[PDB]
Amino acid sequence: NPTKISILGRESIIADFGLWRNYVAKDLISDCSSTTYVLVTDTNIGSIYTPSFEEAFRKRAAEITPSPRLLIYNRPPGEVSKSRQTKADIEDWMLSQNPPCGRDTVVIALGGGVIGDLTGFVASTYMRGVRYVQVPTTLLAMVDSSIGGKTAIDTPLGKNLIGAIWQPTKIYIDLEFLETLPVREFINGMAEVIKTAAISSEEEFTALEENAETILKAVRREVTPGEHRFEGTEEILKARILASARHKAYVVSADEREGGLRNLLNWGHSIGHAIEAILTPQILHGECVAIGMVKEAELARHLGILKGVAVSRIVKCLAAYGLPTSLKDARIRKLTAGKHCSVDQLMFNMALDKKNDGPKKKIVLLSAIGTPYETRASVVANEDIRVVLA
Amino acid sequence: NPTKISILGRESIIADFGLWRNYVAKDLISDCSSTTYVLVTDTNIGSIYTPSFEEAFRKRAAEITPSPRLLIYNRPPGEVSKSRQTKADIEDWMLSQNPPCGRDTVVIALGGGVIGDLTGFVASTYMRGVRYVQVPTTLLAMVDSSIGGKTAIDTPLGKNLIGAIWQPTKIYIDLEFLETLPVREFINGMAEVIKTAAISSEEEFTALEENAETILKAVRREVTPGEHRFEGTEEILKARILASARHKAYVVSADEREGGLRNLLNWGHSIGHAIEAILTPQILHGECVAIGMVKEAELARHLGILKGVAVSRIVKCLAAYGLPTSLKDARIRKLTAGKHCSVDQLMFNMALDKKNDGPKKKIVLLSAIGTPYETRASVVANEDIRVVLA
Ligand SMILES: NC(=O)c1ccc[n+]([C@@H]2O[C@H](COP(=O)([O-])OP(=O)(O)OC[C@H]3O[C@@H](n4cnc5c(N)ncnc54)[C@H](O)[C@@H]3O)[C@@H](O)[C@H]2O)c1
Ligand SMILES: NC(=O)c1ccc[n+]([C@@H]2O[C@H](COP(=O)([O-])OP(=O)(O)OC[C@H]3O[C@@H](n4cnc5c(N)ncnc54)[C@H](O)[C@@H]3O)[C@@H](O)[C@H]2O)c1
Ligand SMILES: O=C(O)[C@]1(O)C[C@H](CP(=O)(O)O)[C@@H](O)[C@H](O)C1
Ligand SMILES: O=C(O)[C@]1(O)C[C@H](CP(=O)(O)O)[C@@H](O)[C@H](O)C1
Ligand SMILES: [Cl-]
Ligand SMILES: [Zn+2]
Ligand SMILES: [Zn+2]
Repeated sequence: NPTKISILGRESIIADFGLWRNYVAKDLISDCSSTTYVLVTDTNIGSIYTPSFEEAFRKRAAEITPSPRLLIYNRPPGEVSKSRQTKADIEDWMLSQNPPCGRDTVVIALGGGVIGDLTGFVASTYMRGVRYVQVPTTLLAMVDSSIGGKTAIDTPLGKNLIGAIWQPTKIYIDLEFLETLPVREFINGMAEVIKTAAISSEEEFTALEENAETILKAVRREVTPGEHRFEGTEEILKARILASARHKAYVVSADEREGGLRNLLNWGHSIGHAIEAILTPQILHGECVAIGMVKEAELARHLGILKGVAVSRIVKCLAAYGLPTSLKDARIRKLTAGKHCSVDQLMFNMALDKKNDGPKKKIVLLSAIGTPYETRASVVANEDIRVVLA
Repeated sequence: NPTKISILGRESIIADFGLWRNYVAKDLISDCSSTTYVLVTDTNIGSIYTPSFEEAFRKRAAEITPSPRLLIYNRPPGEVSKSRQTKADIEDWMLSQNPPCGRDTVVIALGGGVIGDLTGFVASTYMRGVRYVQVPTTLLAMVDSSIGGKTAIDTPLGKNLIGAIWQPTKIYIDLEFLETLPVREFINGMAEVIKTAAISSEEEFTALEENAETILKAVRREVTPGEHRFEGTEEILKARILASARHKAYVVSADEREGGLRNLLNWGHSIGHAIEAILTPQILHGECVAIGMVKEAELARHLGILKGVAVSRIVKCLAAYGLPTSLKDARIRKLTAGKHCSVDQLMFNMALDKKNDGPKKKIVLLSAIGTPYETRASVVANEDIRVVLA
């Protein structure tokens, strides 16, 4: 029943329904033995999911002597917490405990990419490094952010500029968390799923095109007492998620510290992050990546690398899931009331892209749905980039 | 003429006289090819040594097209800079350049352990990691801090609580920097040399006992125009330094992330760091380690592990170099005018020691000069520690 996926030579990804309720606590106490467990989550999630876990935990810790402690930290939800200040706050709190959290500490990231990125980075530098596990609660985290070990905080200048590669000891993907995920967040996560399919398999991309309606309806439907939101589409949903997770695992395993191949997971992100730096926190990450994918596909077509028919196909697939495909989208306009991305500000933000080689900007170019132009991001001239943003 | 030492499977340590003047710039441009070099140093050192390097640099960069840039950052000297604030300042400055410093950036740490620790930590998390090289300018850095890859900042609660293991690409040990080192700093560095000898070789320790007078006199002597401070003792000095560097390299190579053997380099540091947290910045690191070594040797004798004659021998060797051997030392008293280390405050600081296993404090115990009790720090009861501090 539990699907296991290996990454970087270790079988650390465990995926199934109900792992949180009756699996994680027990597995932690045995595979990640420690005297101190630190749970980091945000206030939205904390109130919904920590209770049953404290219980399951005490039940399993009782067996052990001396019994391990569980310390909980609740942070403000949203991109605002991915900051230097929040990192320092969690550190100081951990160092303040009695006794202080030491190097045997096991940190638990219970949440989406904001909590995962922040918690992973704290873990990576706490007394120079402690173990942590990821428990993704959003669709975006399950399929992308919780896997791979990249952690980071933002700064006023831009996205993920300070961080570290620090692999989690375990990654628990419990599909049950999606039951309570808001519709906008769920759609936001599909952008990474679509991105992953587009750089790896025409087939998977086709599958996403064919299940759009079915998925979107289950997500927007009103659930009656007793039934589950994804009642008749669990198999479909699980397949789409594991397909994304597996491909990411293969890529991370082949180029952990991004010397080449890993650049591909950044498709749509060169333009997407430049946009996010300006529109956050009103506009989400997946929504910015969606616009970035269309713009980067256009750039590839502009360079004679990608077919125009391919671009239209990417746009319609994104539109089919409710994701924005341009800065002129209606929502973007109202949600970012009083915010505009000028071509120059965007070009400025792109000079901060971590894939850039010195002053040369690098972008992932698709030659076809499921086929990258190269197994790395390519050098593109500023002039060419400007024409696509105009 | 250039002595090379391997560490962690790489020949990265280069030691000789004059490397800074006519070796580093050229070696950087060829072995650490990049468009951006960032030099971090403090104000004391900057004014003395950066000038000739800018020159040597431009001379070697000229050959290259496009020519690489050299950006210089000058920080306030002292333990005060090893802070979160200074780390954020350097990061923001680097991200503010035009164009921004990217992932090809090569950071140069020109200074002692304060600059090395801070710069190494910045490098470790900048865009998730960039290359850096160490150019130790103090005796303590040459023989200890610049080697091994441990980086960190302090917090009000204590020493090196946040940091990372990040190995430098090169380590350049230019003995010429010692010409301008203040006497107190030089003596401060001997504490790490003595510590290294005591955990590895009775012979080396003996050598240190026999050259004390000769070394101390050269260090305190008034140098005439034209002559060098270490005129007739270069061979002696070089041997003592390389002996320390080599042993550290062996240990780091055997246990990089401190799972066991590396604990040994922390001899005198369990009590030494607890003292430093209180007496810094008035009292230096080596001075605190000196007191910590005597206290930890006493603890080992208390546990029936070390001979009393061995303790006296450690005390006399430290005294012979001018290092303090107790909190009652005259200097400590006047320099820390209005500061006292109570047994409880010290015990509190020791609960934050990174070697501790959960609530169990771990200390390195010597069974004899040159012979550790175990190849790791040992668990010691609080009661036993208290009797030695009383
Ligand atoms: N490290 C990586 O590899 C990586 C990969 C992609 C994206 N990211 C980062 O991920 C971040 C975005 O993450 P995200 O979209 O998961 O956002 P998030 O963590 O802020 O979670 C989205 C929202 O949903 C709430 N929520 C979470 N799970 C819920 C659940 N099951 N039920 C109800 N409410 C729930 C949260 O409180 C929050 O408000 C960005 O900062 C982005 O840069 C990082
Ligand atoms: N990372 C490690 O493995 C490690 C190992 C041991 C000690 N340390 C850390 O090292 C730090 C202490 O380092 P330090 O004693 O080198 O101090 P430091 O870097 O502050 O330098 C000491 C002083 O000498 C000046 N100076 C440096 N080189 C000079 C030179 N050649 N000529 C003239 N003036 C010079 C500096 O400006 C400063 O004022 C502590 O913070 C300690 O925790 C870290
Ligand atoms: O390598 C990865 O895992 C990513 O490219 C990492 C990026 C963030 P980065 O560009 O800051 O590395 C993320 O947004 C993307 O979805 C997946
Ligand atoms: O492992 C090391 O290199 C050290 O033990 C590292 C410590 C600092 P740490 O106890 O913070 O690791 C240092 O002071 C000591 O001289 C050498
Ligand atoms: Cl940090
Ligand atoms: Zn992303
Ligand atoms: Zn030390």
